[PDB]
Amino acid sequence: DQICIGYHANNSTEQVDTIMEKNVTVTHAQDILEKTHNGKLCDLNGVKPLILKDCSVAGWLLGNPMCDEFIRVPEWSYIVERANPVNDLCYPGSLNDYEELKHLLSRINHFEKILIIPKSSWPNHETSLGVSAACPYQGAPSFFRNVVWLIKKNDAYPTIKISYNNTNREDLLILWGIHHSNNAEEQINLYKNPTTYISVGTSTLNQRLVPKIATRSQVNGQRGRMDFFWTILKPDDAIHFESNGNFIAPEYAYKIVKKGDSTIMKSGVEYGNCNTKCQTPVGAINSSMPFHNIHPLTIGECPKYVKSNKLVLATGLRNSPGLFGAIAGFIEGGWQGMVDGWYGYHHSNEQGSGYAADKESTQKAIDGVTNKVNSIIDKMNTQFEAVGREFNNLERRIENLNKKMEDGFLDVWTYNAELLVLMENERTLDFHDSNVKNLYDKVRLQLRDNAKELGNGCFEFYHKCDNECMESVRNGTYDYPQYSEEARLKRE
Amino acid sequence: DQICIGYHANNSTEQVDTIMEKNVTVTHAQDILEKTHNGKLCDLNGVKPLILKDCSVAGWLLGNPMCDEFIRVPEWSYIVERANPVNDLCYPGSLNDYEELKHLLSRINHFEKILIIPKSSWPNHETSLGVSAACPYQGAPSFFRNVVWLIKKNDAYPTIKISYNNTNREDLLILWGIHHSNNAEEQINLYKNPTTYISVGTSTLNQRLVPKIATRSQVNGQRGRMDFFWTILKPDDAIHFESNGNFIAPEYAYKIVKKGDSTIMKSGVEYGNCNTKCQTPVGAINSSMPFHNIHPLTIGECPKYVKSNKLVLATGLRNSPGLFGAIAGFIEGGWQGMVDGWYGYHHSNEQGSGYAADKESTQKAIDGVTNKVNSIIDKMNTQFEAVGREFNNLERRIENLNKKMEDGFLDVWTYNAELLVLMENERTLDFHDSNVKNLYDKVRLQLRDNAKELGNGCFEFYHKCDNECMESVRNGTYDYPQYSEEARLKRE
Amino acid sequence: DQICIGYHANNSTEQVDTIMEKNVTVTHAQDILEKTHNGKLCDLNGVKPLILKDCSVAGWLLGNPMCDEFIRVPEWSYIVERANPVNDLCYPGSLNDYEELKHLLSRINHFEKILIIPKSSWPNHETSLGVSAACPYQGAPSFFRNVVWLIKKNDAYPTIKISYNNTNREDLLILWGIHHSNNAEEQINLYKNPTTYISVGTSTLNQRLVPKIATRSQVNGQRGRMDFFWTILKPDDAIHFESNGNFIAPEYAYKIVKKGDSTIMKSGVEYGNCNTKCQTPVGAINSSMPFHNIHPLTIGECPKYVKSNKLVLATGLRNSPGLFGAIAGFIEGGWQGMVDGWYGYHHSNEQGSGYAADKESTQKAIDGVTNKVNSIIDKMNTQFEAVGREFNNLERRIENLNKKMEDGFLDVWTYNAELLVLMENERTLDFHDSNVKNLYDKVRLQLRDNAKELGNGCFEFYDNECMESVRNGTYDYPQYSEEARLKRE
Ligand SMILES: *[C@@H]1O[C@H](CO)[C@@H](O[C@@H]2O[C@H](CO)[C@@H](O)[C@H](O)[C@H]2NC(C)=O)[C@H](O)[C@H]1NC(C)=O
Ligand SMILES: *[C@@H]1O[C@H](CO)[C@@H](O)[C@H](O)[C@H]1NC(C)=O
Ligand SMILES: *[C@@H]1O[C@H](CO)[C@@H](O)[C@H](O)[C@H]1NC(C)=O
Ligand SMILES: *[C@@H]1O[C@H](CO)[C@@H](O)[C@H](O)[C@H]1NC(C)=O
Ligand SMILES: *[C@@H]1O[C@H](CO)[C@@H](O)[C@H](O)[C@H]1NC(C)=O
Ligand SMILES: *[C@@H]1O[C@H](CO)[C@@H](O)[C@H](O)[C@H]1NC(C)=O
Ligand SMILES: *[C@@H]1O[C@H](CO)[C@@H](O)[C@H](O)[C@H]1NC(C)=O
Ligand SMILES: *[C@@H]1O[C@H](CO)[C@@H](O)[C@H](O)[C@H]1NC(C)=O
Ligand SMILES: *[C@@H]1O[C@H](CO)[C@@H](O)[C@H](O)[C@H]1NC(C)=O
Repeated sequence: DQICIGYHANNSTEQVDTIMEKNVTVTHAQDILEKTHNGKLCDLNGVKPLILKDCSVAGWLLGNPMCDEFIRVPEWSYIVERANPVNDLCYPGSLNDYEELKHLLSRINHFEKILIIPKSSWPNHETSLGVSAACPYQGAPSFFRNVVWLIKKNDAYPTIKISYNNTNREDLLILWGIHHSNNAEEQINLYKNPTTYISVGTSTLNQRLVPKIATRSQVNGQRGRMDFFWTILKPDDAIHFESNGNFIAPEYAYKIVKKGDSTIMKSGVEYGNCNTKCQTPVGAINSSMPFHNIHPLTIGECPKYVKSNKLVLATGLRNSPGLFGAIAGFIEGGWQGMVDGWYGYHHSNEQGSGYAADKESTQKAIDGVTNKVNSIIDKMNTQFEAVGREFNNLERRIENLNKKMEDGFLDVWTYNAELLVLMENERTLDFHDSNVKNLYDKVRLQLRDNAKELGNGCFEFYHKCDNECMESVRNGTYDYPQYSEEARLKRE
Repeated sequence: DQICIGYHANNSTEQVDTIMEKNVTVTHAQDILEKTHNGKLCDLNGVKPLILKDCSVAGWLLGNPMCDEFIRVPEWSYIVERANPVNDLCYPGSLNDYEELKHLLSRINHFEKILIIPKSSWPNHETSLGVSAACPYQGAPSFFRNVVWLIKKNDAYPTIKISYNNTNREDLLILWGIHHSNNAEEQINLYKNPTTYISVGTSTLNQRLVPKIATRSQVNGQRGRMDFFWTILKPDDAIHFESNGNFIAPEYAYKIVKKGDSTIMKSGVEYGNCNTKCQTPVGAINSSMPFHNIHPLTIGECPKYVKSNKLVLATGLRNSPGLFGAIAGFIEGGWQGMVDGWYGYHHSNEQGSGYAADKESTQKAIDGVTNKVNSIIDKMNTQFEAVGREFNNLERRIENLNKKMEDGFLDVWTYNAELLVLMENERTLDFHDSNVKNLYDKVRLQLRDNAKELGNGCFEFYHKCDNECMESVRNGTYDYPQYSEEARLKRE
Repeated sequence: DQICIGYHANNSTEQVDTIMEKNVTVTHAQDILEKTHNGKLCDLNGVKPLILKDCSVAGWLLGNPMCDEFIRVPEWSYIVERANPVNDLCYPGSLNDYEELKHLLSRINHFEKILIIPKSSWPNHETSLGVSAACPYQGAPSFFRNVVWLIKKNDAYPTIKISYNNTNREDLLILWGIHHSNNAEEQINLYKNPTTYISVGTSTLNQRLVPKIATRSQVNGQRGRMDFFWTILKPDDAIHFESNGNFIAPEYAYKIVKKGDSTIMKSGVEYGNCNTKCQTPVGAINSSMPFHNIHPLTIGECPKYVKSNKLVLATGLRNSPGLFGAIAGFIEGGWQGMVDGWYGYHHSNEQGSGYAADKESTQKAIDGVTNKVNSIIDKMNTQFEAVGREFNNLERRIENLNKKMEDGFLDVWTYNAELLVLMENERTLDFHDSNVKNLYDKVRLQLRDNAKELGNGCFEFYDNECMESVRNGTYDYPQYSEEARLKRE
């Protein structure tokens, strides 16, 4: 007639790691690293992204003739751009502050293209000969669709003086440019006047552009360049243009109608006719898990990115095939027969045997391990969220600074995650070692010298303990005096 | 007849948090988070700040006629500037490298405005007509007080050639400007010479300014603009000016007399006629706590900023209404009667009863807990300290980079603060748990079978233990031989 | 007639720190901080550094005469620049995007200087009169040697139109310059043409340069300025020059042969004809230690920089001059006569008295301790590595951002390293305490009433073979129980 203290054991093969030991099999565990993605680009909460295909942001905004799919773009969630889009700036040149404009586009979800300066507004200039083979459309030379390349009419280029007032309540993105000719003859053939200028002015802008007539290398079949510029015209402000040649005048402008969360994603992955709440350049994430290792740059409701390969929290006890010396100590193994709890008793009397779990000790441990898991997840709610930022060829130091800043915070938070899991896993296992010892000691305090301590977690009753007597030991109501006289005689 | 082992209990309602349990009431606790401020701006160690009111740094340095309170500024501890100062640049334009100049002002505590080029030095130019209604002073057109707007004299603007040599043995801040006229008629009306230039040359500076005569929008009633520029003239270096129009000559220069710790604070709160050692834009801090959650940007000897709402370190033990089985284990509760220490004894004999504390074990716990608290404070002595950095409209990428860097370190150090407190509170509670068990076991080894283990932390003496016998147990000097026979006789 | 439970003690003076206690003397400990360097500049994995001596990068690239001739410079592991090079630009001026060029050079391991434009290509201009006293060689006026200062010939400076095509298939670094004259007379005496320009054009460059003739302060005895510019000519691309005066024309250019990890180190300590895998400006480091405190800026496979002055991990026991009550508890002191392991027994019996160690208990402690130390060595490899980034006087906001960022990451990883050692040192000392206690209880349950629990860690039994058997885990309680009742009273 004996009663024993024991703990749970199942067929689990899951393994966690600690600072002192690796690959420790446990009865229950919780993974906290999501590792899978659908490998496709999807809608973000029902909103389809804007995929520019092989068109760049500059080609879409300036109106590259090969980017005509994007003339009435619907509202977008994020913008997908291939790393090297081919339909960018058909006529060679540049877009000034292109990276700063992309930063502004990252906070915009929708444009509304509006005609600001019609071609009927240039009666004494030619509007149809600003066309080049570098910008082909359907076999014929064309040009950017949103701006107009003005050239001389009747061998004369009168000084232009035009102003547009943003009578709209929304901010206006306006683009214009200057044409760099190649020689003194081409300058005359296109704009009679030899020495030319462009003056652009607003409340804030005070810009004067002068063409650089020099010999340059051939790009896209053209030795000339076209430098473009942009500005944000505030409501009830006006832009004032003055030029006597080489003026690439605005025709359409973009009304910033929707501002919100967006990003310019560099990706060649395909749209998969799907929806998601979390999107990465490599694919979309579908998980309730607190961490992921897919990609640092994410958008939407996303888990926090880490560089880990495995991250599993220990929630149960060390499974059987010790700071407190109970689990894998004087109790050498767990019981597969005890299924209703983590800790409990095995009784053996003449009426039979059976397993019984101590619900109070088990529920206290369940509440503790649940609070620890919940505490660790909430402690990582505020992590570093990497953002995409673009820099040019002469901004390498700043680009390198942005790389080390985002990578440095990643290694810091990756280390914080793996070390907190490593440390708290050791604590969780030793927390189970306590509750078993405290359960063994609680039974030991109740039985006293009425039973014998075998040393394996079992108590050999000196008296006779039936099923009701067995339950009273588990109850906490074992009556020592009721059986003291029989135990006294049983000794020798 | 009986001696017991127990622990302290009091009326404290202070609560600490652990990883496995929150809102744990403890006997003693130390708050380490300051959450209060006086809500006013004060002097820093007896030095009053420079409060520019509605004037900007540009308006103060250039000499906006509406900023005449600051023509002689005393040495300041920090600079206070409202978010959107009204006065600023009375005549529309810009101050080149404005944010870079504000970065140099943050390392400067005092200027000495000195007159470097008098209006006497301009014999063949008009020095008293360069005024505008955009810069009114007591109902009459005026201009920036530190520069002179030179215009033509006798319908002639001879080419200016002037040089100033820094003989003041300290660095000198010099400001000058260029005026952008609106048309060829206004250009001639003010300067006669139609094509103008400004050449500024030092040992490192080689600048050429040319007016941009164009059509702009009206700002402060003026369609013209005025672009200002600055340099730091090192001692024994000379600045060379040359211009034939549109030149805004320096009159007064700022002499850097004292350099030290300062900051350009952005706040709308008012001066409170107070002194402090720590100042934030929302208020001043008078505290000895190691942490605060007032504002990230502080100046002076300050606590370390965290984003925590509560940060309480557990110093005592779980208060009564663990890993080791003592506190809230076989010892059910604490003793409100023990007030001399954390752990001790309760004796009950024929002479009477009494509460006594174990000085040795209590002092050992006090020293460890005190060293712990001091260790947690010391490891946070080197934290990230945010600094104010300004950026213009075309530095959004870097400004966003700066915000993410400073916010990322705040989240990292906040995480370290709450997690270290969360983990060490758990350890502190088990530390008290073990010390009670180690004290109960120490008496257990002394008495052996001379007393009966009650199981609740009390020992029922088989023999008679008087007041000095009870003291021998607390001393650790209990003579088991002297009473072996009586205890054996009392056992039947 | 007794066997006892005890732990190791020795003569160790090594100290560790915990959060609750400082200067704790331990039996065994492992230092994990490197604090020594050779104080020399050495080769990195067999490759000698490029030491520019008293010369700047710009002086070497442009061809300062007082600088070394720097011909056929071999492949370098890293570049060494004095903090304030005394040569730099002999003729006063500037080099556009100098810091961005040095960033590019930090990612380049070999240059090959090639002659791109011969002086034979200037028939109508003077190619030998562009010298100044500000650029002296042999006490005679000279100039930068990778660039030519073209001067008028026969009171004439005809407009120049020249092009060079990059046929090499490696990227090319080309430098040109402009002279800012002092007075209109000087302009004519040197170039005749009064209004001058320089036009430079490539596939990506569209530059126009007009001289600024003005009065300046004199530097190196010259009031004129020589402003230099650079570009990277991609393969099968051409650079096109056009100027009617004030043109400092390219003569030699630098071909990018190898692009790899390198750095511009700001050091003045001497080359020591040594080899290392880790170099700092103060000296080189040879160490397997996971941390170092020599200098933040390092090149090669290096330990991780921390601002700590001491970092010692506790691998052994609290030495005799806890959460569990064994060490410094009911066992008051350790055994110096016990040299075989951390835990074990001392026996007193018929055959003699003997100290023996429990190898199974010690090995479990050794295995866990080494696993902890190795787990602390790792999880530290992915730290922050500081890079040298340069900024000019009007980029001070960004320089402060860079400095605060690099110092912030150092302070974070310093806090992480010290707090990890403090916390795990304490857990180690308690791990030993539990190990001893569990050993004491393993024999306690075994012997039962066949021995008396003395309370000092010793058991008073009521032979060598039996003594070893209890240490094995075997004991026949029936075989030895009877004498005990008689031995009692
Ligand atoms: C663009 O048009 C608006 C609206 O006409 C001008 O803003 C003011 O609007 C009021 C309407 O009552 C007019 O009476 C004012 O004459 C206009 N402007 C003021 C005081 O600024 C606006 O100025 C025009 N914008 C520009 C740059 O010319
Ligand atoms: C473990 O047992 C469950 C049934 O209780 C079974 O569904 C599962 O397949 C088993 N898992 C393994 C790894 O054997
Ligand atoms: C732990 O398990 C993984 C496979 O699950 C194995 O690759 C690794 O070698 C194991 N490490 C140890 C220390 O057992
Ligand atoms: C055990 O506990 C239940 C209530 O939880 C009680 O009804 C029952 O009488 C107890 N039985 C014994 C043998 O103590
Ligand atoms: C708790 O006891 C202390 C001791 O006097 C006293 O200062 C305090 O007011 C008491 N608090 C309450 C709620 O009784
Ligand atoms: C802890 O105490 C605070 C203050 O009374 C209370 O707001 C909060 O609900 C409590 N939290 C828990 C888990 O009981
Ligand atoms: C300024 O004055 C000192 C002495 O009068 C002189 O040595 C120095 O050259 C002057 N500085 C310049 C740039 O001329
Ligand atoms: C620890 O020991 C060293 C060497 O004896 C000594 O320099 C140092 O002051 C000690 N630290 C403390 C806190 O006593
Ligand atoms: C350089 O030479 C190659 C070979 O003829 C030619 O293809 C290339 O176009 C040339 N580069 C330029 C810019 O002309």
